[PDB]
Amino acid sequence: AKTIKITQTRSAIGRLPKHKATLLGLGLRRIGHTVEREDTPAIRGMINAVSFMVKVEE
Amino acid sequence: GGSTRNGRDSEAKRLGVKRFGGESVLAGSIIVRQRGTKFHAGANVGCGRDHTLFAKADGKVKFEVKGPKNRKFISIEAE
Amino acid sequence: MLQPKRTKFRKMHKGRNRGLAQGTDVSFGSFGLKAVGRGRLTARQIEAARRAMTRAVKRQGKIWIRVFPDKPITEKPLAVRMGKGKGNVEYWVALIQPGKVLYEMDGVPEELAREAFKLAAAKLPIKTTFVTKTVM
Amino acid sequence: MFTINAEVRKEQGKGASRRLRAANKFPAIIYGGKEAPLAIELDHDKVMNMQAKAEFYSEVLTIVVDGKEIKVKAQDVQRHPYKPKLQHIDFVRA
Amino acid sequence: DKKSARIRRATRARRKLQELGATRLVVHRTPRHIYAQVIAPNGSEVLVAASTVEKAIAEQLKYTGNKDAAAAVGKAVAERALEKGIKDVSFDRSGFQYHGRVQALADAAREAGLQF
RNA sequence: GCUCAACGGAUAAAAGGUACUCCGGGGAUAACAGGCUGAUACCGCCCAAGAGUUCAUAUCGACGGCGGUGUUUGGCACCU
RNA sequence: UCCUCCUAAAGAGUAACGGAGGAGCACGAAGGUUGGCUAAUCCUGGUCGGACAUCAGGAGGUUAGUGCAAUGGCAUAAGCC
RNA sequence: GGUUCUCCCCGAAAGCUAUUUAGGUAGCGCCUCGUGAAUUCAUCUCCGGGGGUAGAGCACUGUUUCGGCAAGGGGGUCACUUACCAACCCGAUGCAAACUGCGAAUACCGGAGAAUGUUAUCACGGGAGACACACGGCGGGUGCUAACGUCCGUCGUGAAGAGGGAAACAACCCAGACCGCCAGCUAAGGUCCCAAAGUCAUGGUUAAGUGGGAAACGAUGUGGGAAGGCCCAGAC
RNA sequence: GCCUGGCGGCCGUAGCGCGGUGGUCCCACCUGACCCCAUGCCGAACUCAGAAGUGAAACGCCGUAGCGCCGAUGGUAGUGUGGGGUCUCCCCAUGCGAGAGUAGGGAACUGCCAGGCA
Ligand SMILES: [Mg+2]
Ligand SMILES: [Mg+2]
Ligand SMILES: [Mg+2]
Ligand SMILES: [Mg+2]
Ligand SMILES: [Mg+2]
Ligand SMILES: [Mg+2]
Ligand SMILES: [Mg+2]
Ligand SMILES: [Mg+2]
Ligand SMILES: [Mg+2]
Ligand SMILES: [Mg+2]
Ligand SMILES: [Mg+2]
Ligand SMILES: [Mg+2]
Ligand SMILES: [Mg+2]
Ligand SMILES: [Mg+2]
Ligand SMILES: [Mg+2]
Ligand SMILES: [Mg+2]
Ligand SMILES: [Mg+2]
Ligand SMILES: [Mg+2]
Ligand SMILES: [Mg+2]
Ligand SMILES: [Mg+2]
Ligand SMILES: [Mg+2]
Ligand SMILES: [Mg+2]
Ligand SMILES: [Mg+2]
Ligand SMILES: [Mg+2]
Repeated sequence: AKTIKITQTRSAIGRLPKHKATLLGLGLRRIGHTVEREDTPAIRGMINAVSFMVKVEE
Repeated sequence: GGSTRNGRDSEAKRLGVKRFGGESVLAGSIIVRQRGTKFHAGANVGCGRDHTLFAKADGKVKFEVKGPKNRKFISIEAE
Repeated sequence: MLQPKRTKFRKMHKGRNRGLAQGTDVSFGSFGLKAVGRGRLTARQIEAARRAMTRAVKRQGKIWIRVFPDKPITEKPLAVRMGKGKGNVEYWVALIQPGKVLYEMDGVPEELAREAFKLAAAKLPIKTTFVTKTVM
Repeated sequence: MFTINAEVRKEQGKGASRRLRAANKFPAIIYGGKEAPLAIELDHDKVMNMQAKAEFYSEVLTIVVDGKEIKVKAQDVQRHPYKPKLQHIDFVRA
Repeated sequence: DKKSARIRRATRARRKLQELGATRLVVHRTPRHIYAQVIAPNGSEVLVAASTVEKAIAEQLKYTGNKDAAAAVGKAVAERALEKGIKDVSFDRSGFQYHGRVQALADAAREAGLQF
């Protein structure tokens, strides 16, 4: 499709287990990971869930 | 005077919808002690002596509201 | 002092006091006194405030009471350990939200109702303001 | 009579209304008649003084907008609980 | 009044039959006529019917509204149901006592061959 | 066939004193003192019916309300 | 020890020497089935009879009833013969 | 109370139930090792589902104020009167953990789909430890919406996590330490000196060392905005 | 095409109230009841044998907005996630978004079988 870049930016220590599971599903491991994921509504929902800490490039 | 002395083990309220147990007659799909708002829809076998609903053989569990007084029934789609 | 004639239950949970008041309009009288903050309001306070304005106007006009002490407040004795059941009711209170109208008056001039409500506010613990009947 | 200048809103909801009220304005709705209802915004400072007069709810207002001249009548008002402010106004076409 | 009481009487069986899911022979009795019809398990479509308001049956009796006419109508229903092939119907009294004219019709059908 | 009701039921079968006391432990738990709190107590202030012949505030001040201290009676059991 | 409600945060579960009440039974019919029936309360009229007994009619439509505390149910009646 | 050499990997709990039990012990919940197994398990999108909490409301159960009509009761004669009170009903106005003719957001159960995750899921077997928790946020009971009080639900941290900030300061904010570098970029927080980095730029406000503790209430402190009475034919 | 009866779908926009209207057929009243059957007494109900008479009651249909009922748009309350403040309570970004009330709607719709009337 078009794909998009997702960077973790902030840390996940005092975050909720659901948010940590969202990060795991997105595949982000540390700060500044900059992973690439296909742009689909499910990925958009995952991004929106933790938008307060992730940064999107497109 | 006097406190504590509260009953224990209020059992259960809701045990599933759709093909959650499915197989055989099951023993859920009912709020025990309820009767009202949970009636047998014919598709599932009637209540037990303690007002417990259960299935016939198989199928999905569905809830509907129909008939006078707008009472809610539980039916099962045979498959 | 005002309190219910009979009580379905003699003790009640503490509960919280959140949100805005429901009755915020001058309905019965022509002038009203309405709260701006939140807090408790005891029967003794209501009674003293009532006397304030009632004697301020002596014999003139009519006065309404919008609030009413509904929930009881308990308190255990002085030298008593914690626990051993809940305390005993000591007085009745009314929970009031900001914007709640407390008292109203009809048959008095504005220039006198203002002073009567000033005197009543002096007694009341929560801060209040003067409002007019106006229209819808 | 009374003439009130209004602008058509472009974003509706709790946050938008709160921002409008922070900007010394307030939303209102014009409905009734046969046309579809439309939401507008008015200025609090000018509308409050005009509403203070008891004729505002008596005679027919004139909601002047970009060339429509709807001349509606005031139907309902929602005010702030504990201060002299206006939260919302419902107008019915007449 | 009387009709409402009859419906109240008949409701329980009326819907117990649908819970069991079976074709039901429903009979409606009036002082002047009598009707019977076979209702499908879903309760929406009629498979067979017969009464004393038609030219046939009613033109070959003394007076519609007696046990003889009830027996004639029962014979008609039984024969037509057999023609259609439907069998194993559940008779319902529809709030009437089973001993009166409704005793006939039912007796006539079961002797005709309908599996009461 | 058990009010084994201390109701998962130490025996079929069972009460007290120790200031003459003793052992193993505990600040996991009280008494003295410290700590937190400030209901109560002490001090201050707000309104002002009234007393003061007249006159609210020279001096007091009802019905009510808001604070300060850590200072009595209390609460907690954080240290020993 | 057991049962009902709230606390209990709209699945279940959830503590305090928290807030309120009950149980340690009863029935050989108060069980089964068939047939049938529908309440409280008020108003009008009528000997004893009246605020209230019984009778007739009309309002009302479950505010009645359930072997027993509370909750949830029950007109199809789980209520009455 | 004490329990003696080294390194590597993983890594808890202070809960439920029972207990002549409460600082003990047992089963389960949680940890580790081994074997086996299905697309199992987690996040997101869509679809189906029950609810009665927040909120709201007053038809019901209770309570509450005003107004109207008006049974009934009562003072004052022997059959009238009423400066008396008041049921039901109607209109308006509030309140409820043990009220509901309404009703979310979340959470939970089930189904389908993509991606991602060292199977993260389940079953069996060997070994355990643990059942004194603490504080902070949110929802509550109790207490005085007092306590570094106490008792629950859920999340985070400490316990068992070093480092940077809050002065000092387990439990607060940022952030998870394999080892070395006299290397670069950042987070919270900061840039006059102590002490690393703006005596940076533009537009305002404060005169109080306010900043750098504390309320009801009081006041021609001072900045800003929208209106009113009065008016140079003479205003204060 | 209508009108009527029976069995259903749906479960108040489907109800109630007020006015009008219907008898060829159907329906209900309606006559008698030594019998089948029955009344805690009563052909009131149930039941049987009929068709002299009437649409009065009941029932069906039509009109009517008095009540019941349904009900937007907008605003408000609440709330998940993230952040903040004088923090017993609130605010900001974002997502969800009531209840009540207002305008308004509203005198149901529909399937099968049978009969009267073309
Ligand atoms: Mg025990
Ligand atoms: Mg001695
Ligand atoms: Mg010793
Ligand atoms: Mg200690
Ligand atoms: Mg001490
Ligand atoms: Mg002390
Ligand atoms: Mg402790
Ligand atoms: Mg010490
Ligand atoms: Mg629950
Ligand atoms: Mg929950
Ligand atoms: Mg637990
Ligand atoms: Mg029984
Ligand atoms: Mg029966
Ligand atoms: Mg029975
Ligand atoms: Mg590790
Ligand atoms: Mg233990
Ligand atoms: Mg509430
Ligand atoms: Mg413990
Ligand atoms: Mg704990
Ligand atoms: Mg603690
Ligand atoms: Mg330890
Ligand atoms: Mg640390
Ligand atoms: Mg330091
Ligand atoms: Mg200072």
